[PDB]
Amino acid sequence: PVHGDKSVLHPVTVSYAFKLLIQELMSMVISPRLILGEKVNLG
Amino acid sequence: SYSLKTIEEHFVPYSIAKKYIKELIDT
Amino acid sequence: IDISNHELVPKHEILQLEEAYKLVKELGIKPEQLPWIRASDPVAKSIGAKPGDIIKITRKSPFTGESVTYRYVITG
Amino acid sequence: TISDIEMLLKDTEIWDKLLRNELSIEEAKKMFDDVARSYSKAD
Amino acid sequence: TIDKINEIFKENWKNKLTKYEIARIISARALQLSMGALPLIDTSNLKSDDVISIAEEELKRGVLPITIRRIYPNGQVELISVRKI
Amino acid sequence: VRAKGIVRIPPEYFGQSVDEIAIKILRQEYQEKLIKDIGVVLGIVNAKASEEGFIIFGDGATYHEVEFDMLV
Amino acid sequence: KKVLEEQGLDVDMRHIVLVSDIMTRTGDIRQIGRHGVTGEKSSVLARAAFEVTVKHLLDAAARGEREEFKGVIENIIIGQPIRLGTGIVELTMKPNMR
Ligand SMILES: [Zn+2]
Repeated sequence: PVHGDKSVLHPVTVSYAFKLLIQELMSMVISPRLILGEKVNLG
Repeated sequence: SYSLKTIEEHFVPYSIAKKYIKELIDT
Repeated sequence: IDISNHELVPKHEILQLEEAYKLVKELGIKPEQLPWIRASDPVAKSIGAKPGDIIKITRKSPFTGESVTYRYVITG
Repeated sequence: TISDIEMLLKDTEIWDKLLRNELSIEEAKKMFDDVARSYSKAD
Repeated sequence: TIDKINEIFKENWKNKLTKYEIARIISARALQLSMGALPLIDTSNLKSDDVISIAEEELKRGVLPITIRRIYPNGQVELISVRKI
Repeated sequence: VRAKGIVRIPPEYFGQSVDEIAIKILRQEYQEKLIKDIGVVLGIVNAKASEEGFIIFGDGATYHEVEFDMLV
Repeated sequence: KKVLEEQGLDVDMRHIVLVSDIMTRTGDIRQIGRHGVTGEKSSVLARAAFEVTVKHLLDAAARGEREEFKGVIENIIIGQPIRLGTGIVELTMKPNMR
């Protein structure tokens, strides 16, 4: 929505209630920025 | 699941690219 | 007045820096991650505990008899 | 009260320095005693 | 050398396997068998066709190759094998 | 170019040699177009994967670290 | 222990010891509830979920605080597995020699 097409997007499986909470906080002036991380343990 | 990290990268040999693709076709 | 003789008060001791170093290395923790006791507490003031030190406290417990716990001395 | 917070800062910095084995136990003990004497004199 | 009880705990759990690790091994093996992994034990002569039961019997026998790496809080890592050759 | 990455060996490819399965998976995923950066080449030569592989919650497949040859 | 004893029912002393230890972890007797150990979880989502309030979320947004997600309550909220019990154990398998 912000970056247009230039950025890469990763899929994350979450509860839809959490997405609703994120969007309701975004309807406020709160700006939650979800930080992604490797699904594997990496190491 | 797919984390790519390139280390000590070497240039692609144009002369040996034919040999590499022939080896790949053999495999 | 002296309060260390009270039955509720366990045995408080101030351990040397080498023992604290060995303890924090074996536990694998930063010193502040231990449960901490204020330097103004009367039990710590009685033994003259200073901030940054680690206090070894032996409590009477029915399972092992004497239990050794470590507290961290903080500032106020 | 700033003295207490600054003493806590100095003590945690000395402890982190000790955990990195910058200097031996005895010098760190001198540093602890020196900072305690210096900033308990003010109080 | 944190305390005597800590040493007893550490030497006790070296050669044994906790129920959480057993449950994790069984669940992982059952998930593997469901997707199509070939069982190591003999398929026949088993009263239960359930994948969970097959994984449990494999764990009891010890055929499945799984190594549990437990990370101690001080950085030490211990590898425990289930092969039991 | 030397690249090390994690390869997902599915449960059905269990019992076969790890190297061939890993190179098959890498070839299937990286046969062409490579990735966005460091070239778009289709070349790949071989790989060697460690025997031990992680198992993650909700997945029965095994994740191995493998170093491989590309033709960037 | 006395309160549990007068009712005549039995509760192990280890649980009481753990509760008393977690009450006095910070050097003073700290309330178990929203002003105390529950008040400082080092997390925002768990704090906002314990008692239904918006003030904590707005305070975290203003301070720019970030949630590390190292706990249990907020991991369930989003969906990632917790690190208790089966979470603590991680497995390694070599399928070649099967
Ligand atoms: Zn963006």
